[PDB]
Amino acid sequence: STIEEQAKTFLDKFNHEAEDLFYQSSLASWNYNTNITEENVQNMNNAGDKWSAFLKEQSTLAQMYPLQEIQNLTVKLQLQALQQNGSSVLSEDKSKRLNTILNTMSTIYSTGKVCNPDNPQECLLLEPGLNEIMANSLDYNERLWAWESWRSEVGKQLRPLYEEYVVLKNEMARANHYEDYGDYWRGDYEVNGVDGYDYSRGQLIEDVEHTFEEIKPLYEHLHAYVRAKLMNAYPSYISPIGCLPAHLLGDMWGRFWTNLYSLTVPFGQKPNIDVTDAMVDQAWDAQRIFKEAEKFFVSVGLPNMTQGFWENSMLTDPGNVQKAVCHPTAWDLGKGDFRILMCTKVTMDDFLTAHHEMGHIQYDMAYAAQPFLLRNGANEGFHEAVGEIMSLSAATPKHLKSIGLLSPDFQEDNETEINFLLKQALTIVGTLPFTYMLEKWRWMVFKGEIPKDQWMKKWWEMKREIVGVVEPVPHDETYCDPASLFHVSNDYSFIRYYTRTLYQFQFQEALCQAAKHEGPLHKCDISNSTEAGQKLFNMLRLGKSEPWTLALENVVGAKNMNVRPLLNYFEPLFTWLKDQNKNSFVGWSTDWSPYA
Amino acid sequence: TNLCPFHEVFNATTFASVYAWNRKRISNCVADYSVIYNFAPFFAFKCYGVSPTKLNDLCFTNVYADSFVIRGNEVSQIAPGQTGNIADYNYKLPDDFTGCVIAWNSNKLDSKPSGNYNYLYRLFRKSKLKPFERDISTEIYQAGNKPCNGVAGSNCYSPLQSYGFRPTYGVGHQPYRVVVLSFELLHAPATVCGP
Ligand SMILES: *[C@@H]1O[C@H](CO[C@@H]2O[C@@H](C)[C@@H](O)[C@@H](O)[C@@H]2O)[C@@H](O[C@@H]2O[C@H](CO)[C@@H](O)[C@H](O)[C@H]2NC(C)=O)[C@H](O)[C@H]1NC(C)=O
Ligand SMILES: *[C@@H]1O[C@H](CO)[C@@H](O)[C@H](O)[C@H]1NC(C)=O
Ligand SMILES: *[C@@H]1O[C@H](CO)[C@@H](O)[C@H](O)[C@H]1NC(C)=O
Ligand SMILES: *[C@@H]1O[C@H](CO)[C@@H](O)[C@H](O)[C@H]1NC(C)=O
Ligand SMILES: *[C@H]1O[C@H](CO)[C@@H](O)[C@H](O)[C@H]1NC(C)=O
Ligand SMILES: *[C@H]1O[C@H](CO)[C@@H](O)[C@H](O)[C@H]1NC(C)=O
Ligand SMILES: *[C@H]1O[C@H](CO)[C@@H](O)[C@H](O)[C@H]1NC(C)=O
Ligand SMILES: [Zn+2]
Repeated sequence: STIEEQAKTFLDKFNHEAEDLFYQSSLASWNYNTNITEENVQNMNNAGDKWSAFLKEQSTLAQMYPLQEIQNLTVKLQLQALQQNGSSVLSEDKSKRLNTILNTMSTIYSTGKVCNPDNPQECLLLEPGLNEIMANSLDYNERLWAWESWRSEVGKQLRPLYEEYVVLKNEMARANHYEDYGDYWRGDYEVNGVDGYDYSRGQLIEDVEHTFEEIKPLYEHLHAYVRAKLMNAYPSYISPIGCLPAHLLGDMWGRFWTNLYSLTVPFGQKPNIDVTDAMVDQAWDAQRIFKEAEKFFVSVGLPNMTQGFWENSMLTDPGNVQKAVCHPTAWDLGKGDFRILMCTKVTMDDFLTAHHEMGHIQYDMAYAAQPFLLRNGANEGFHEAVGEIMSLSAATPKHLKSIGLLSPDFQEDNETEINFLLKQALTIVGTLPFTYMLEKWRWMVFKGEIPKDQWMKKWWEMKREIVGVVEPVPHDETYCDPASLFHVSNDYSFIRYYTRTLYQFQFQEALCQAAKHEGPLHKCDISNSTEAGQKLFNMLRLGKSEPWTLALENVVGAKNMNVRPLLNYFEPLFTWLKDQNKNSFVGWSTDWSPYA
Repeated sequence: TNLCPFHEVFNATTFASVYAWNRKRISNCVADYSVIYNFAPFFAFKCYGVSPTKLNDLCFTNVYADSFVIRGNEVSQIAPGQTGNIADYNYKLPDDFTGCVIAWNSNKLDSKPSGNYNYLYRLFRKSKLKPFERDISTEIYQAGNKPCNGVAGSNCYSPLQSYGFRPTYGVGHQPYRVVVLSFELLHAPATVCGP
């Protein structure tokens, strides 16, 4: 019995005792998301506790068929998934303390309360309140007040407890046999064993830093244009020679620049395809919206949705009789059960979100034949890329003209197509440098390259070099600004979004080239193209059974990641930006403080 | 015709597990496959060795009845030349089979919201299954090289596992009631057939 015929079996019993327990937890979670009651919480707790106990028992029993003697890259990925001492390598008096740290951070972040330097009654929390005050306000002092108040009350009470998280998590990383906790998170991008497709853990460090170079010229021009358009909004507040205050970006932490469209609209006085009026005019409902989408995915050759989706999936808000969490989510309960939970309204945004979640179910359905442990995306940046390429395909005016949402003339003049490019760029181009900055900071605030006393002196120096923002008022060392973000306060990897963004455009260009599309890439609809659907499916099917390198190559033909596809998507906007930036200044000086 | 219980087999309150596999000798009246084509649409009607209508007009020496319920995606494994969990470790069909396979969904009858764990199938076997042969036994199966003494644990496993049917399962996992019929010839004179 080679340890390859004592691990072939073990996994056969795991695949059957895991499906039932995962299905029962998924059903309990779905029931709680249907009714928010007291019994449903108890059912969720029981199911989750049983599932976690089974996982822990199987993980403990696993480690027993050593790694070095298996030879079947597949029976070995499953062992990698099961053999893994996360937070069980620590002493019993340390794991509880770490869990207390995470629980305290989550509680502090969720129960935020700024209050006013005046009437001690109003105590605006995060959502809503602060998110609203940063979204639809044009004052300067008020936004500065909110920005400083959130990071003053919340920031101080989160570092003494972050400084102790950066010790225990690192020590655990040294125990499970890893270099560092950042190296722990850069682990799903690690592939070993197959010749010609390897990807070292430190290789991503170089790949990201090499891809952000071929972006600087576009982001720099976009930043210059945004600064020029923001001059008139805040006259005596921004200098042309250098950066933009970090509290004037329409988003609380600067993650997205979407709320600046109303201030930086290009050729305005020309609306964007909004078919919401036609929705009310032609009596459209959620069932018809989801029917329309099954029709898009049956055009590209991919399959229909089982009757179980139609019978067991809530699509409209029940009302005041029930309490449900209105949040678009695609559910894969397993054992042939697929559901989508969303409170649908007659809008174009919900029309696109339906396609997004429907693409999520088609991926999930694609790899249903794989073993339990491999039923996931190739990495953390493929599941959200084909949920968003379909939104781009559906948003095209040609697709909307083929289903009866626009009058069949709708002259596709170049005046209004550029307003769509800039708005679409304010959520893609404006978030990649922020993600790279945050991930680089977190990565080196672990390898010990930034000693504690310098945690918040390097941060505001990185945000003046990599991105174009500057703090409004000085922050001493006792603050902790990154912990104000949702992902930093919790334990979530943040580099997945950069990879998602750079993979979605590669997939889009590959599919459009496979569809014999002629013209600009942003005018591409992948409907009525069987070849494109077949090419995507040959990637959607594998899941984790093969390295993500081969999965990417099966569609784009490239061995690794690339930023060229995304700069080809933005060529007209880039040329126009160069055209209107001749009289302006491109670039920034890392020395203009909105506080001397 | 004497009306063999072709309506007591294809009509019962409860069947047996995948690994038991009951067997009545029927062979007592005139074949009445007309009702077989009736009684709800079928997921598969895959007679190998004869043709439907062609039947109700052939003298068979003995027609053995065999009954069990399996999941949807595993219905295709009841066929010659097929390798699978059911084929290798439960009921086997010979490569020279001649008969009919009748399967239809039974979600309303053999499913419960909590779960139906009364139907059992074997997963591991220290050898393969010969044609038309049963094997009932709970003897623990040893994976490693340390004998176990019939106790669960390290590289030690209990064979037969439970299904756990639920009404919300997909088409491939919903219960599918399957009846497979047998057709062999013997030196005895043929009497069990229609005029
Ligand atoms: C996708 O194709 C359908 C079906 O069109 C047929 O198949 C095409 C590949 C091509 O060969 C057509 O000539 C075929 O008729 C389109 O649905 C039709 O669209 C036309 C648009 O002029 C309309 O007149 C028909 O009534 C439609 N037929 C229907 C709805 O049953 C569909 O528009 C195509 N999608 C696009 C172009 O985005
Ligand atoms: C890996 O194991 C599976 C299951 O035993 C087997 O089917 C497969 O052929 C193996 N991979 C190869 C090609 O060695
Ligand atoms: C898919 O769904 C559409 C609309 O529900 C239906 O008309 C069509 O027959 C289905 N096609 C297949 C192959 O299931
Ligand atoms: C759009 O096309 C016109 C016609 O050639 C051209 O003059 C103009 O510069 C282009 N740009 C816009 C959007 O005005
Ligand atoms: C809550 O709502 C679900 C869905 O309609 C229903 O099936 C269930 O019986 C309800 N439970 C309670 C708490 O009444
Ligand atoms: C962690 O679990 C035990 C703890 O002693 C150890 O023997 C085992 O090798 C470790 N698992 C790993 C690092 O794969
Ligand atoms: C037996 O029960 C089945 C299932 O309800 C029914 O369709 C059939 O007519 C019955 N016939 C008998 C009594 O054999
Ligand atoms: Zn999504």
